[PDB]
Amino acid sequence: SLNGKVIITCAVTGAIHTPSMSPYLPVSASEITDAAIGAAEAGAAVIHLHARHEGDGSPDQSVEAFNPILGVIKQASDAVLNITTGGAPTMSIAERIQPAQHYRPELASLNMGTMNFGLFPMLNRYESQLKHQWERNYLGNKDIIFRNTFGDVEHVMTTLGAGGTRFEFECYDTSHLYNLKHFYDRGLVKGPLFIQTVFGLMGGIGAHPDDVLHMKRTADRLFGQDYRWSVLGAGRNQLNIAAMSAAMGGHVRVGLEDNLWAGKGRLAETNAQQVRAARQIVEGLGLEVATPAEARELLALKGGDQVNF
Amino acid sequence: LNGKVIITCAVTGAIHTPSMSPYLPVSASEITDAAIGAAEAGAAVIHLHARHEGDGSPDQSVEAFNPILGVIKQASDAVLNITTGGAPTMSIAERIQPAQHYRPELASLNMGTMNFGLFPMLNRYESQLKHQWERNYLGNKDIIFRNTFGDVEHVMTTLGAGGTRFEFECYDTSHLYNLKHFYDRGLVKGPLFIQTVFGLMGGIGAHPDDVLHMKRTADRLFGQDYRWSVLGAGRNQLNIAAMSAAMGGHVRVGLEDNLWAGKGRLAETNAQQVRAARQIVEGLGLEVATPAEARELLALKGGDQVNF
Amino acid sequence: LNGKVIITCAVTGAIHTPSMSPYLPVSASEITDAAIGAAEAGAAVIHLHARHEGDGSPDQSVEAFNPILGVIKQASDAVLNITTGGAPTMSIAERIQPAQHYRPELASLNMGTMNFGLFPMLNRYESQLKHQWERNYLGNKDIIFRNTFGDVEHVMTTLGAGGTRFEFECYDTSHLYNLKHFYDRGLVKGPLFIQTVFGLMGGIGAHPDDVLHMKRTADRLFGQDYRWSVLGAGRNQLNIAAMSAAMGGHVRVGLEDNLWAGKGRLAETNAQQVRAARQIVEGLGLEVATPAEARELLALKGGDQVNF
Amino acid sequence: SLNGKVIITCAVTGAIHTPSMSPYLPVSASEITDAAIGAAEAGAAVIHLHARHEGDGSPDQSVEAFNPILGVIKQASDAVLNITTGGAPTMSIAERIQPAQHYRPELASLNMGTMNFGLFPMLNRYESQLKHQWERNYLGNKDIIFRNTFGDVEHVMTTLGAGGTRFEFECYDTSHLYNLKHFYDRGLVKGPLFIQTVFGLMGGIGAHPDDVLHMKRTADRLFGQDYRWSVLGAGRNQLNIAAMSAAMGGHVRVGLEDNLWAGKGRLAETNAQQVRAARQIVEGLGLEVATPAEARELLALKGGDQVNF
Ligand SMILES: CC(=O)SCCNC(=O)CCNC(=O)[C@H](O)C(C)(C)COP(=O)(O)OP(=O)(O)OC[C@H]1O[C@@H](n2cnc3c(N)ncnc32)[C@H](O)[C@@H]1OP(=O)(O)O
Ligand SMILES: CC(=O)SCCNC(=O)CCNC(=O)[C@H](O)C(C)(C)COP(=O)(O)OP(=O)(O)OC[C@H]1O[C@@H](n2cnc3c(N)ncnc32)[C@H](O)[C@@H]1OP(=O)(O)O
Ligand SMILES: CC(=O)SCCNC(=O)CCNC(=O)[C@H](O)C(C)(C)COP(=O)(O)OP(=O)(O)OC[C@H]1O[C@@H](n2cnc3c(N)ncnc32)[C@H](O)[C@@H]1OP(=O)(O)O
Ligand SMILES: CC(=O)SCCNC(=O)CCNC(=O)[C@H](O)C(C)(C)COP(=O)(O)OP(=O)(O)OC[C@H]1O[C@@H](n2cnc3c(N)ncnc32)[C@H](O)[C@@H]1OP(=O)(O)O
Ligand SMILES: [Zn+2]
Ligand SMILES: [Zn+2]
Ligand SMILES: [Zn+2]
Ligand SMILES: [Zn+2]
Repeated sequence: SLNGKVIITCAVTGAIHTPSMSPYLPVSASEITDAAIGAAEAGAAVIHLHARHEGDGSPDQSVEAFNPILGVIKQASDAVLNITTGGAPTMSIAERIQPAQHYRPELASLNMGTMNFGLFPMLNRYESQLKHQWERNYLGNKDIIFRNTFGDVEHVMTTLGAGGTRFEFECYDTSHLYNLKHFYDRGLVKGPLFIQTVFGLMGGIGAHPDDVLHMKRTADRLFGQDYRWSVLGAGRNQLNIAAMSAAMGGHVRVGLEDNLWAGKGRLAETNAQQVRAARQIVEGLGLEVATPAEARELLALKGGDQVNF
Repeated sequence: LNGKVIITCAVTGAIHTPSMSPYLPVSASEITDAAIGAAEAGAAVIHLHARHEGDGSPDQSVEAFNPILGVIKQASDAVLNITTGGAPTMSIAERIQPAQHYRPELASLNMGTMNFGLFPMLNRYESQLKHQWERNYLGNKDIIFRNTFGDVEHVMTTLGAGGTRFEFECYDTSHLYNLKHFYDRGLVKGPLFIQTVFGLMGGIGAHPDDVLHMKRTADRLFGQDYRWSVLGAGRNQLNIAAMSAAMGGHVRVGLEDNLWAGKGRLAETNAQQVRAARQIVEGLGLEVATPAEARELLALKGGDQVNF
Repeated sequence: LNGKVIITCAVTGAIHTPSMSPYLPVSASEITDAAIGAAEAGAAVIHLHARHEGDGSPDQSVEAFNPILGVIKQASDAVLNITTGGAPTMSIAERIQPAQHYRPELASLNMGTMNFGLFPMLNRYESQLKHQWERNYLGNKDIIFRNTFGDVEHVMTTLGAGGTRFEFECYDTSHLYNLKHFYDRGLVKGPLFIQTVFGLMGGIGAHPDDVLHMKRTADRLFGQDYRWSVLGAGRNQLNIAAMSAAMGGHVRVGLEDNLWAGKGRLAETNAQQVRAARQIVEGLGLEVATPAEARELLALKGGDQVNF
Repeated sequence: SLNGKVIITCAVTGAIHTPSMSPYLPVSASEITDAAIGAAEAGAAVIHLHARHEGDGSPDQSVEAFNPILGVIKQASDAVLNITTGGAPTMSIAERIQPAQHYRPELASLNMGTMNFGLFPMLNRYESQLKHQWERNYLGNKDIIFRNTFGDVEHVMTTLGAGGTRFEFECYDTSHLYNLKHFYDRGLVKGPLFIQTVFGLMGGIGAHPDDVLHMKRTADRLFGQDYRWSVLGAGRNQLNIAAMSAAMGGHVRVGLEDNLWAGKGRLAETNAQQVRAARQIVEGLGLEVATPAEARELLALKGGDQVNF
């Protein structure tokens, strides 16, 4: 019965885009919860969550920052809440791990390799618009290392896994799939693996169709039937890559964390706006958007009532 | 024109038979109704076969298109694309006669000789076949769709003289290489309307790797001098259409290629499949090409410079 | 057997003609000398055609192999692989007669109907063609190598009854899918000796992406139940052989497939191409398969259980 | 005339393998120079060089460590000398850059992205054989980050480029090709680009034929005709991947830096042994091994007489 069900994840704000880039980027806790609830009611079964300082909008990966967010969304929606362990790519593991460790979510992101994270491409378009000094230092930083060593990843699996949390394994290139294979063969994570292949980041693999098929092909060969595929296309590749995945039996992620645009010369005003576009592609293919309960079964999650919020 | 997707609708064809679906257009008026509805739903190109109204069998004669082409033209400015293949069991200088006489903007052109397999189609439909010609057709394990190098060279010369440009039908890698041979000799000038056909028994399959392989090969052989369209047979129709739309290509739908809408549900109109492809195209943030935009992308002569 | 590479040598074939090279074996004794030298250089399988000694044209009769098979068998324990294709312009129940009568361990089996293009070969050789049949053959733009689904099913049944296993000749993706159809019906049992042929006009090209595409497709359709061999036409012979050897596959060489040794240099013997492939195989740290190791990898009946 | 010429690089010792793994790993300066000269006389046009402490064989990336190596090889051979800027993957950029900066070689390696570097797979086979404590700490370290940020890479290009040195761009995955494309489009390096795609490392892309074709395909699309392709296959993939490259118009790297084995149950005794095997594949294909002078033309190098040793 779960055949032909597509899971839409909506990543509502993230840590990469900054407030000066768009007035529609959710910053406050109430903006983030409204964006999440609106996206779930449009058909997002999973909400991927970051938090921000309400003062200047900078990334906030503290336990307290999620307190006015998680419980509010849960009361209003049964969507699966996916808490970031990535935060801002400049953060340490000790900092990034605390929210998921405390709240024991059904799902948490797990980044699978250390990589350069380049943001200066966003300086070409946005430098003159930046209003906060932290935005200038952040996007100008040519030395960002998004740290996820083999020791880090093993520690996160062990720590968060004890609380029943399952992972969205974020894979930005082929090597991250091989890294995941290493832990999968050691039995440190069990199937079905929720593998998200991320396309178009500076420091990661590109967004060419060859890149998509290569990651899909590699995942197929390394993990067979024991994984569920999701994709993330950055910027204007968002909907193109979501459609490829939906057409190939995979799942999709949209959201203002990854793309600020709704069309040509047009910024996206809400996260739900992007969920509806993906949903239109899903239903045009003759498929159906998965409910949260259907996502929990496809991904083997512990249930929205087994969390600490 | 950068974000415009041409939807071609093939309304009846010659592979499916009337016993397979009551919605398959057969009579001339059913074909014209199907074509006009598909155009109004957003199909810029209509791909056309004719059939004998008696038993529904393929009819590739000149007169068969007479009550079809003019009727559609009067009601729509869609590009009319006349088959030169017909049923895969037919000859050449005769197969090109409809397009030769009517001088359409577009004609299909199959790029290689291949086996055509339909006897698995017999597995499910054998019970409900009404006409004897359907049983012989589908049970035939010796169908050869003939398109020799000499045949293809003849079509390009003969039909090119009428101002007709071609939709190059490519069912496997060899057909792209066959097209590269003629392209290099200058027998066809760009932009090439290359249609890669997936899922037929006797052709390449419909796996996503098959799609990317044909795309990569076309990119390497023809660069920027071609326009890519896809045809996904049967249940692969919309999946492969979505891949193409997402990769900068164009899409073909229609009851010639797929009789099914969902699970155990037959498609009732061609327009219904056009609407689905259109929903995908627009969900992607793209727009469906008008007939006028298709004519520019494909370098066609105009819907008023034909012989009908 | 894990690091053993089967070298097949195709000593003369039916595509090249005698005016193209004085080293192309024609007479029966030239073919047997070529086969024995290739086996002694390390070729475990010898792939065989016969020719008329009068003008060098293909000869696919039963008697044509009589002074060939027994001579080779007496001098070598190589696996003898008899063509069922002959010249691409030939019929079926007759084409299978040599293999039907002699009941070899191996027979070739072409898996699809395709165009065969040789008129570009005419570009360079037209000046030096001695026999009229060479000019008509190479200039023919209408060659159709016929292998319908019904034809192939007939060969599998008829020749399978003699204990003969097949080398499935696959010239494009569709031929692997065609083979998958018969494999699923149980008409051929593994391990399948699948030979992917690259570089022919009418088939897939010889680009590295073409090689990987055929390999990927075969892996997905047949898994571990097949043995992969490659044939790179002309100048691609050793490049594609090296890719296969490096990827766990097997290699085919021979003057049937390539007349050239280097730049403007004709290959003088089949053994010479076998030695080259062997140098590559051993440079990789692998070993060339003996005939006895080939028989185990391919599940053959034995060189003494034949009718010659 | 340079058509059909294959460049063989021989990497004689490296920094990854350790002395306890094989008694044939060159350690002393005289062992390294003998290995280099023997490999060049077998047909290696380029020698890729690391140095080691003669005491315990640990990696030595000091300027002084190359002093008894470079001049000795140059006097005995006209091979192109390729000095590592990678050193041991635990080293900083300030340390790793000094040899190439001082000696101004024709060629230096340039690693194109930050990555995990996993060596514990080598602990499964070798742990009981290790004789030095530094070997145990090194191979057991699950937290190795091979640092090559965008800022680092730009700095190395600028610094070493002023001395006429050209680069072997070491690419361990698709993202490193995209990283190189970024600098190539900014004009910070000029063609022909010597791009080496590295296969089989833990933390990098694997050694499956699909991985090889993917990297080749991506390089083709991003750089067209303006690059020269070399490959490195780790361990027992060394000769397989060298053959694929040679068959596809690329160049090859062998050496005990990457593979300790000559066959089944047989350690390789010399670097030249591996050069001869690759040469046998090259000549079996009907191609020819490039001379040093031919390598200098294919790679646009400044000449062996324009170095500071
Ligand atoms: C650790 C973690 O949490 S990792 C999370 C993963 N997310 C990320 O890292 C962020 C991903 N996204 C990004 O990095 C940024 O959005 C970027 C850098 C890709 C944005 O790049 P930009 O060049 O500014 O934007 P992009 O090219 O994607 O889209 C804007 C352009 O596309 C156009 N566009 C957008 N949608 C459409 C459409 N549907 N049709 C036509 N044009 C469109 C816009 O009009 C604009 O055109 P312009 O360049 O002429 O003005
Ligand atoms: C030279 C020339 O003339 S070329 C013309 C180009 N076109 C052609 O040649 C014809 C192309 N089409 C065909 O050949 C035929 O449609 C075929 C052979 C592909 C049909 O194959 P079949 O096996 O009969 O059907 P197929 O499996 O593709 O689709 C029907 C099945 O899929 C299911 N299905 C199809 N779409 C959906 C959907 N969106 N959701 C759920 N189920 C679906 C149906 O319910 C049915 O289920 P079943 O397999 O359990 O019966
Ligand atoms: C069903 C059946 O019967 S199937 C049997 C399977 N085999 C076949 O069908 C036949 C396969 N072979 C052929 O068709 C022919 O050999 C052909 C058509 C490929 C030959 O093509 P041609 O264009 O004549 O030759 P090709 O370019 O491949 O090789 C000769 C050229 O390459 C050069 N060349 C070949 N190898 C080398 C080398 N190692 N080094 C340098 N140059 C070389 C030659 O010097 C010559 O140079 P040129 O192109 O400037 O003249
Ligand atoms: C920063 C820089 O400088 S980066 C430089 C790049 N270099 C590197 O990073 C190092 C690359 N290499 C390595 O990492 C290591 O050599 C490793 C981890 C790959 C070695 O892995 P291992 O499993 O120990 O060895 P590997 O599997 O490659 O080869 C050994 C096995 O292959 C077998 N083998 C080797 N060659 C052959 C052959 N030709 N035929 C058959 N078997 C063979 C051996 O007999 C052995 O078999 P066994 O496992 O049954 O004992
Ligand atoms: Zn995130
Ligand atoms: Zn048609
Ligand atoms: Zn043959
Ligand atoms: Zn090195």
